[PDB]
Amino acid sequence: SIDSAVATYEGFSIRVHKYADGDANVQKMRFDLLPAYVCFNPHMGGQFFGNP
Amino acid sequence: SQIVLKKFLPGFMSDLVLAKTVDRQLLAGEINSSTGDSVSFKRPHQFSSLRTPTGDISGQNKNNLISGKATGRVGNYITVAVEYQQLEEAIKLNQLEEILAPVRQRIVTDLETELAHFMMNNGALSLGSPNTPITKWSDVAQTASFLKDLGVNEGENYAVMDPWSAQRLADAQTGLHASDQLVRTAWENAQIPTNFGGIRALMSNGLASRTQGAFGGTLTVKTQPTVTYNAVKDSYQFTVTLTGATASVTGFLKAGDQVKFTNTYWLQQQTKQALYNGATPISFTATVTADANSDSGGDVTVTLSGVPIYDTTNPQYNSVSRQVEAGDAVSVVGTASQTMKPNLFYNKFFCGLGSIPLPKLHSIDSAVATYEGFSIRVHKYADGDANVQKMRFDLLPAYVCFNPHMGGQFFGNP
Amino acid sequence: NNLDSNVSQIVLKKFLPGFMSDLVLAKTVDRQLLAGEINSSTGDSVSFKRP
Amino acid sequence: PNNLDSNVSQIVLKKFLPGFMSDLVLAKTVDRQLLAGEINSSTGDSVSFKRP
Amino acid sequence: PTSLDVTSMTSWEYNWFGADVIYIAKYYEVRKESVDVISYRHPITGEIAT
Repeated sequence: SIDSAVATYEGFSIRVHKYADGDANVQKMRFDLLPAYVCFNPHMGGQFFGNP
Repeated sequence: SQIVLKKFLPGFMSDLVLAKTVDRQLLAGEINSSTGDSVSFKRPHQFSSLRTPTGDISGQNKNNLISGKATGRVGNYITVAVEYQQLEEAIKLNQLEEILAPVRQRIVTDLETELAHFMMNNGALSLGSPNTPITKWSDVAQTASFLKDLGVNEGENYAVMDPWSAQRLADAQTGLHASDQLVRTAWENAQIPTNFGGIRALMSNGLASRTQGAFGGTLTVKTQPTVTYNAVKDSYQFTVTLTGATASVTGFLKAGDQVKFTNTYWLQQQTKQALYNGATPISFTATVTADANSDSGGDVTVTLSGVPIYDTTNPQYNSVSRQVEAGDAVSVVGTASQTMKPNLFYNKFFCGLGSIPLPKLHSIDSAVATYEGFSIRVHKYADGDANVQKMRFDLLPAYVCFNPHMGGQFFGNP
Repeated sequence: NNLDSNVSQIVLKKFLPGFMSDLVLAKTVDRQLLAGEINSSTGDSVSFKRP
Repeated sequence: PNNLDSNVSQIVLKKFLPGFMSDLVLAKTVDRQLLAGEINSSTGDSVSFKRP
Repeated sequence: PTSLDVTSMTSWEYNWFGADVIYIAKYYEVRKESVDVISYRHPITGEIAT
């Protein structure tokens, strides 16, 4: 029971939550996103520079 | 002592005449999200004429164009909050409608008390001795005569008085000699007619009261104030310093008191001639805005509402016969420290009133309740793990004073 | 915090009412006799006879 | 002198000047299908893949 | 830019992923207006015609 919506930006989905504190009479909002990285094989990449 | 009935016993309630009479059309939906916390109106222009034979205007100055403002601002919140344990409150208060009835009345009563306080704090004109009550027919007609004498026409004039004062006028009316309907109405219902002396008379039981505040000594002005139109074209307020007061007294001048300048008279604003009250000329008067203390030497600095404009380079804006200068004699109307309930009279275009809509608070149950044209936002939330349900009611008003010279206080005279 | 630059200070295009007067003396004094009698030829002043 | 600065108002237009920008390259290039729908926080915080 | 109406009606127990929806509404009014009717009264092939 929190007002929310869904947003997109080049194929990425973001959640927006809108909530407020009654005694403070303040409205606040937040955006969230959770990534996850993996490394399959270290021997398939690196950094290349122009050799002399 | 255990069995209870369901009809709440009737309570007490005030009456509403101030809100219905003030001007609520110019300032309506004008303070939106784009304007900010204040908006300002314009002011009418005044011109002056040169009388020269041959009509040679060379050398002599042509009229200069100066524009003024009348700024309205937003007020504080009118908030009433209730908290309760839902277990005991739900025992015999189902759907919680018992709260709704006496809270909107509280909000409205507080709003109108503050409105009356603002009206009598910013009003300029004064009439009669504060001690003497209203007893005869002239005490009401003098307000209409003064308002017509100043020159205000476009609008509508109103006078508001205590319920006991209305009996003293209805009782006087019962002694009439030729009107059967008037005598019959006054005898039976004790109701005075709508137009009393040429002004719309009203009855109100809920009316603010003020304290005079102790003062003493033959006061007089010390330093000549600056009352040029360039200084006071945005507020019609000016600050003056007083001397000859008591040594050291706190609360020397309370808010709402009237200070009278004896040797400076009012002017008929259009014809620019002095005002004569049948037997004696009418002196200038102003209203204290904020409370002032007195330091050693009896030097009191006070800010007043309503200005005696005597610009010498722009004579077209004059509103007083002569310029206030050092050594002038002043006096404070009323007794030392008595408390009275003042009576108000004003034009339609004296003060405005409006309300600011409030947006719904996010993720909190909300609703809108309307009560004679005022919108109230109600919320419910359940902060706290002590089984405590909480509600709150909110209202946000807006005030503005257009011209202090179209209203004030008035009492009776002996 | 510091949202002042978002809003603008506006002045409405409405003029508040002022003080007026009334005219009763101009419509009561005589105007029929002194109607065009002062001309270019007559000069600044003109005269009337007495009984 | 004419002092008529109270006959006008200070106006801020309802127009936003353009801002700065970045570009999307790395996200579009790496592979995303393998990890899609494979990790949930409540179940755990790590997933494993089998090497050839 | 696109500004959409807010209702806070749906998403009540549902998982939302598409932020590429903009909500537009059609608004209807009924008004009573003054209109002038012209009565072409050519007698041939019927006369009264407003």
